[PDB]
Amino acid sequence: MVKIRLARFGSKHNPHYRIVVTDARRKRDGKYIEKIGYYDPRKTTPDWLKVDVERARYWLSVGAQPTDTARRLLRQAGVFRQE
Amino acid sequence: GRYIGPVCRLCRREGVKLYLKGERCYSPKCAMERRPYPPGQHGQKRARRPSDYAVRLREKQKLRRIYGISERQFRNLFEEASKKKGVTGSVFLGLLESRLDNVVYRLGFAVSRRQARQLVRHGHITVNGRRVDLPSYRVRPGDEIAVAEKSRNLELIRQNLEAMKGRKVGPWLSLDVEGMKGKFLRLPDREDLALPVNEQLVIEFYSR
Amino acid sequence: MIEKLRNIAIIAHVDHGKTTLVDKLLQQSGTFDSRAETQERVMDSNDLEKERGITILAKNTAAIKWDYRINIVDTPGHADFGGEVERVMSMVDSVLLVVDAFDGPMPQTRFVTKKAFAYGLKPIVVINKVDRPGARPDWVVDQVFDLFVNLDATDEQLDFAIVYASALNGIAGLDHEDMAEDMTPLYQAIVDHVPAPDVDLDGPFQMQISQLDYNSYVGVIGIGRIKRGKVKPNQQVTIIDSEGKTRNAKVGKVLGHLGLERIETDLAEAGDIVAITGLGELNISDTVCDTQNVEALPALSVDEPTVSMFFCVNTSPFCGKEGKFVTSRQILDRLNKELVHNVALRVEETEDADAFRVSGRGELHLSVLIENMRREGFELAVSRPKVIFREIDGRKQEPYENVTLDVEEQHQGSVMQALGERKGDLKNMNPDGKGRVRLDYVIPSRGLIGFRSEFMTMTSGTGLLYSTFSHYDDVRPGEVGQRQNGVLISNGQGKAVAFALFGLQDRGKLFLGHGAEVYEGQIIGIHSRSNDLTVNCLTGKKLTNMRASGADEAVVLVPPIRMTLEQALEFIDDDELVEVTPTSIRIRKRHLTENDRRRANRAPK
Amino acid sequence: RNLSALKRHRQSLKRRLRNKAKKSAIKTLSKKAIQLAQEGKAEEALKIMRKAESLIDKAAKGSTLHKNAAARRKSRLMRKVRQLLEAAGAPLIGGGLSA
Amino acid sequence: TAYIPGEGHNLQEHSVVLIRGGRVKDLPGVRYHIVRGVYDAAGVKDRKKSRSKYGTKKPKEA
RNA sequence: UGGAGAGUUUGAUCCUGGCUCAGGGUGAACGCUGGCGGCGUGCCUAAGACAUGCAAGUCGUGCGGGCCGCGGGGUUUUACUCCGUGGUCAGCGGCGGACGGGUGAGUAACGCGUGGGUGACCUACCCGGAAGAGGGGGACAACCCGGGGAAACUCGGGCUAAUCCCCCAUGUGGACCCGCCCCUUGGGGUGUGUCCAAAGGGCUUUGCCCGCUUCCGGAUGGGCCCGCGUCCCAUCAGCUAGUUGGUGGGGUAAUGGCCCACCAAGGCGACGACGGGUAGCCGGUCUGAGAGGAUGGCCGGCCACAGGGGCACUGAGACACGGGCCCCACUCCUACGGGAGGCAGCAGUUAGGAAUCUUCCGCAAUGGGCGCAAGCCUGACGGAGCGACGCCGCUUGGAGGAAGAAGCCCUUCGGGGUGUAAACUCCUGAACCCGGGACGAAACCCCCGACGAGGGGACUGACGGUACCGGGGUAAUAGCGCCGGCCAACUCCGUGCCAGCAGCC
Ligand SMILES: Nc1nc2c(ncn2[C@@H]2O[C@H](COP(=O)(O)OP(=O)(O)CP(=O)(O)O)[C@@H](O)[C@H]2O)c(=O)[nH]1
Repeated sequence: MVKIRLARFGSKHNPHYRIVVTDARRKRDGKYIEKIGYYDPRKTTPDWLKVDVERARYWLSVGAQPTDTARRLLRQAGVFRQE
Repeated sequence: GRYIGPVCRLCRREGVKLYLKGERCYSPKCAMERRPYPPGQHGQKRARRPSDYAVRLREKQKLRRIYGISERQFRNLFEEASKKKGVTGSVFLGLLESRLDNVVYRLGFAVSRRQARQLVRHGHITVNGRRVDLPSYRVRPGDEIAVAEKSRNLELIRQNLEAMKGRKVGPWLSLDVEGMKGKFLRLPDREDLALPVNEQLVIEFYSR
Repeated sequence: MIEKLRNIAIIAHVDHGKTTLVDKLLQQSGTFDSRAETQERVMDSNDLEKERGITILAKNTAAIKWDYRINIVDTPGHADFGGEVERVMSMVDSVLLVVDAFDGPMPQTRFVTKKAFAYGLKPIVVINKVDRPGARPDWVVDQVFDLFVNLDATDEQLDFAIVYASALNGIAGLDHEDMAEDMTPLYQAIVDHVPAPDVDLDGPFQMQISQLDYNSYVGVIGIGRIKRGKVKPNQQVTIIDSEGKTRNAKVGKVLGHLGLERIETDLAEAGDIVAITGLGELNISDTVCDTQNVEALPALSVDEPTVSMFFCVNTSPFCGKEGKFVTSRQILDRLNKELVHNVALRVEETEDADAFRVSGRGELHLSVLIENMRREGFELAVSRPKVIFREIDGRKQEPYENVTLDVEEQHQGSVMQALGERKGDLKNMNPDGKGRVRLDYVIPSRGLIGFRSEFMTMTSGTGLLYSTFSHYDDVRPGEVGQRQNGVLISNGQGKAVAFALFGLQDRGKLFLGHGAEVYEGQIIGIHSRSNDLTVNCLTGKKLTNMRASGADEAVVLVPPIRMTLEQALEFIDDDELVEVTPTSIRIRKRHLTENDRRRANRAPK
Repeated sequence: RNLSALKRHRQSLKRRLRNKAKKSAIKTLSKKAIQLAQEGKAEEALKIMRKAESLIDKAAKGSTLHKNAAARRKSRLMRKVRQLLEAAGAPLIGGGLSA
Repeated sequence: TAYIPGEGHNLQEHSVVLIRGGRVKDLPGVRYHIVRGVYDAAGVKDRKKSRSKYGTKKPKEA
C-alpha cells in the first residue's frame, strides 16, 4: 500500500523520524516516493515537528494511507481539522 | 595522557620559560632560572645545525607543548583554520586560545594550564548555565563561566580567586574577580597574545 | 534429592567382564534392539576395550526401586594408564569387583581395589562367567576373602557384596545358582547395600569436575561429582587453583549416554555442568562451585605413575612423508593437548628439542598413546629419552632406588636374578613372617628402562616397585644393556630382494620382506649373536638369461616375524628410535650410517 | 521441520487442474469450430463460433484468460470463421460476427 | 627463500613459523623473511632494546 | 582559499634516465603494550561443508466440521442429541508468502549510469466516478468405513458447509469481428451482430458497517524499447544457419526470430570485429594543489544466483530462498523395497587462513502481514554483549618542595649528568559508595458529537534503576618506534669482516 509513515534518522539512541511517503515495500528506510515533514519524540528543539500540511493533503488525496501513529501526527499537525 | 613528567625539565628543553609549571619554574629556578640551557646528558654541548626542519618542527613543537592539548587535535583545528578561509595562521592561533581548558587558565582562575585543565575535568566550572568539564570544550563566541557552585569554597579556590583580585586580562578576556566570573568577548587576536612564537614556521612545517 | 544418588564403580583388570557391568543391565535402559554393545564406549575399541571410562547413569530401576545411582565406575584395566581409575574415588561410594568363577581374580585387578583399599568403600564382589562349567564358585569366594584378611577393610568382612553374576543375565548377585533370570536381585544387592553420600541438602554448588571432554558442538563437558549446590547457570561459577571464574552455560549429566543438560542440579549425582565457562579449560584438580565463600576444595589427588618414553622428530631421510604432521610444531601441539585429559600421563621436557620423556603408568599405557598417534597421522620414534652422565669428572652420578614386589616366594629367585645381573644391588631385602619380602635394589635409570615390562612378566602383575635416586654416581664401569642378539641394520635405501635376503637368512631372524625398500640405519631383523652388522641386497641379483635352462632351484623365504610395537620397541637398547607412522612402524639406530656409529664409539679411555 | 503453506501447493493442484481443463476446452472447441467453417457448414460453424466466444470469456472470468487473453482468442476466432466461410457461402447465422 | 632473522634460533624441517616478508639484499632470493614467535620459532632470548620485531615482550626488570 | 622535495651512477663537474625515500589512505594481520566511554564497526579464503535453536502467518464479520470446558436440559433414567457459548485442532475458503533477510560466484550486458521511449502493455491490499448485486445446481477435505506400508506417506468406499466451483436471468459496461468519422504506427465516439458480470458476514439491525460484480480513472509499482557513456591483450582476423532480413505464423500483459514454416540471402568487423583474460555497474568513497589516479562492502540504488544443472503450475505478481517436479554431486535413515535433507537469513559448528563477535533481552519505539477492531505473526528492528577494527572524547593527576639527595650515566676525576624529576606539605579528587531517576509513547482503545470534524478520558518502554542529578568518596595504568646520512635526537662499554643491522647509500 501507498503510505505515509516515518523513517528513523539519527544514530545510537537518537531517532528523529522522516515523515515521508513510500510504498510498504522499501524498508522503513528505503528510498521514499517522497519527503514530507519531520518529527522527534524525545523533543529537544522547540521545533520538534514540521508536518507539511499541504503535501499532507495533496498526497493524501488518492489512497495515501498513513501509519496510524502517522495519521495522529498529521491530524495534530492540523491537516485533519475538518472546520 | 596529556603528557606528564618532569616538565621544568622542558623549562630547560625549549628555553622560552616553560616556567609554565605555574609559579617557581616561573621565579628563581627552572631553566627560566638556573642552568637556563637545553637539559640532558649533553645539554651543555655546544649545539650544531638547525635543519630548516629543526626550525619548523621546533616552533610547531614548543608551541603545541606549552598548551597541554593533543598534537593530533591541534593539527585538526589547524586544518580548520586552513579549510575555513582566513590566514589559518591567525584563525588557528585564536582557536588555540578559545579552548575551554585554554581559558580555564587564561583567566586567572587557574595558575597553570595543567591545574586549569584539571579543575575543568573536576567540575567547578560555570558554563553559560550550570557547567561543563571538558578541558577542551571551546568557548563559543565569548561566554561566561567561573568558580561553579560548591567550588567557591576550596582552599585553592582561595589561593587563586583570592591572591588574584588585582591585575586585568586581555582585550578578549573579561575578568570579573567579583562573583568569581570570567566572560569571553571575541577571537583573541595576534597582538593580545604575548607568548612569543610566529606561525608560518609551524604551518609550513605541516604542509604536505 | 541428593539423598538418593548412588554412584559406584565396577573395578576390573586383565579380565573378564568389564562392562559388561555398566551395559547389559539395560532393561532397564534402552528401547529394544539391537546393540546392546557397544558398550559403550567408545571409539576404536576393537582389539581391546580399556581406558575412556564414564559413566553409567540411566534411570534404570530393577525394579526395587531406586536407591539411587547407579552412577559410578565402571572402569577396567589393564591400566593403562596405571591408575586413571583414581578419578573414581572422588565420587563413587562403592566398588563392583567382578571376578571370574573359573580362576578368580587377576593381578590387573589387584590395583583398582588396592588403590582404594585404605577405604572407605565396601567393595562389591561380583563373580561372573559362572554360567559356564569349569569354574568353582564356592572356592572363589574363599580366595576373594583373603584379599582383605591381609590388608583389612576393615568392615570387609563385607565384602557383601559377594556376587557371581551369569552370562544369561543371572547375575548372582548374591550368588548361585540362576538368579532368575538375573535382572531383579543385583539391583537390591546394591541400593539396600549402598548409602547416600553425605551431600549438602543446601548451600552452594560443590561439583568437582573430576574428568572432562569436548564435542564438535556440545562444547566442553564438565564431568564430576557434585559436593554442594546445584545446578543451573549462568550464573557464573568458580574454578580451583585459580579464579574460576566468569560464568557458565549448561550442563549435560549422565542420563545414560548424554548429552542432556540436567534440568536442575544439586549434588550427590555425578553431573557435569557445561557452557560455563566455555570449557576453558579443564583440570581435574580444582573445585568448581558457587562464587567463592570460599575456597578451596580437594583433592588432587594422584597421577604420578612412572615410565618414560623420550620423543623427537623423524628428522630422518625418508620423505615426506606420513601425512602432514611430523615436524616439532605439529608434535608439540599434540603433547600439550594430552596434558589435559590424561590423568596418569606425565610429559617432561628433555634436552634434544626433538625429544620428550613421556612418563606414563604401565608399560602398555604408553602404547595406547602411541597407537592412537598413528591412526591420527604422526610418525614418531621410541622411546627414547636417555640420561646424562654426570657430574662430571666423573662417571655417571645418577641416583639409585629399588623396591621389592611381593612375593609370594614364587619369584624370589626370578627377580633376584635380573636385579643382581644388572648390578641391581639389593641394598636390603626386608622380609616378613607373612610370606612375601621386599627387595630394594639401588638401580639406576640406565638399568631400570624396560625393566617394568619384563618385571610384570616375572611376578605376573602381582609385583610393584618404583625408585628415584640416592646420589649421582658415574655409571660404574659396566654397561646396563645393551641387549642380546645384535640388531640387523641396512646399508642403504632401496627394496627387499629375495636374492638379497636369501643369502644371510639363517643368521637370525628378519623384519621386512620384499620388495621392501628400506634405508640406512633401519633395522631389518636380529643377528644370531650379539654383534651388529649392516648387510645389503636388492639384488637379489642377478638377471638373467640366456642361457639357458631348465634347472633349477627356487629359494623361498619366511615373512615376519613382524610386529608388534608392543614387540619391537623394547627390542632397542642403545639408540634405535622406533620411527612410527600413521600406517607403519620402523626401527633404526640413533646413527643410520654405519661408519657414523663408530664415531660415537669411540670407547676408551 | 514443519510449515503450513503446503496449502498453496494443494491448491495449485486444484486450481491448476481446473484452469487447464478449461483452457483445453476453449482450445479444442475453437478448433472444432475452425473445422466446421472449413468444411463449409457456415451456419453451424458459426453456432460454434458462439459456444466458443462464450467459453473464451467464461475463461475471461477467472485467471485462465486475462488482460487481452480472451481478446486475441476471439479476434482470431471470428476472423477465421469468416475467412474459412469465404469460399462463397453466406454468413448464415452471422450472429457472433456482426454485419 | 626468506631470511631467518633474530640473533638466536632453531626450527628444523618440521618447524612452522612465518613470514611477514621482507627483501634482504646481500643474498638474492631472500624476498621475504620470518618473524620471531610465529607459532613455532620463539624470540631473541636475553635481548633488551627494540624487541617487537625480533619479537620478545618486555622483561619485568627483575 | 590552493601545488616544499632528500638519496642516488666521477678522482671532483654538468646532464637523461632507473631505481630509493619522505607523507597520505585502508571492513588488515602480527610484534609489543591495554585504563573509561562514546559511536561507526565487525568472512574481505572452503560461494565448502554444517548439530542445533528462532527466522511468516493471520482471519469463525468466510465455511462445515471434530476434541475440550462452562452453562442447559433434555429423556425417569435408559440416552447422547441438540443448544448457547469461551475455545482448541485441523480440514477447507481468502489475503501475505515475489519487500522485508543474503551474498556477488556468475555477469563486458541498455546489466548498469545516464538521459529519453511505449499507435505493441499491467499492477490485487488505497482514493475517484458510474452501473450492477436478481433465480437454479454442485464438489472435495473435515468424519466414518474400508485397505497397502517401518516410515514416509498413503490407495478404494460412503454423506456434508461456505465469501469454492458450475448453470439462468439483469448490463450502466466490457471483449471480438466488422462498419464509419475524428486521428494518427494497436489513440478517440459511435453504428449493425455476438460473448461475459457478480458470494456473503456481523451487529443498537430493517438498516449501520467488512466485503462482491462491470467498466473509465488516479496515485503507484513494474514490463519491452532506444541514444550516449560503462576494463587489459591484436603473438586473439578474419567473424556469421535463425544467422541478415522479408511473408505469414505461435507464444506471451503486448513488442521481437522470443519459438516456427516458407522465402530472399544478406548480416559483422580495426570508428577491433570473432577469441582470450579480467568483472556485480553506480550514487558514491581515499587520493591528489591539480586535470588526473584508485576504488565503489558496512548506507542506498539498479542488477544476478541461490549446493550446481534444468522446468513449470500456481497466478494481479516468480519461474519463486526458508514453495513445487526432474538430473548431478552431497548427506542421513530403513524391515534395502524404499523415504528425508540445502543457514550466499538471525545467533551458532568444523574445515580454510594472517583472518572476522553473540547459539543475548526486548516488539516498549519505527517497521511490515492477516485482523471489522482485540490482537495475532515478525532473530526487519530497537538495543544489548564482545573485538584497538576504526573514528571522537577522557583520564593514572595539580601545586609549591635542593645550587640540588640517594643512586646509576659521563668524568680531561675539577666537575658534568638524569632532576624538581622523585622525597615532603596542601590539594584536587578517577575507580569505587548512598538517594532519587528520564524522554524516550504516543498511538490502535473509553466517552462526547453524524462511529466523521474536533474534543476530554483510559492504557502500555528488555536500554535502566544504568543514563542522568544529587550527596558520598582514595589519588589511581604506560608505552612503543627511533637515535650514520636522507631526519630529529649523544656519550661509556662490549664488540673487532664470527656476530649483525639495511629503504636506500
Ligand atoms: N558366557 C559368558 N560370557 C561372558 C560373561 N561375561 C563376559 N563374557 C565374555 O567374555 C568376554 C569378556 O567380557 P567383557 O566384560 O567384555 O570384558 P571386559 O572386562 O569389559 C574388558 P577387560 O577384561 O580388559 O576389563 C566378552 O567378550 C564376553 O563375550 C558371562 O557372564 N558369561
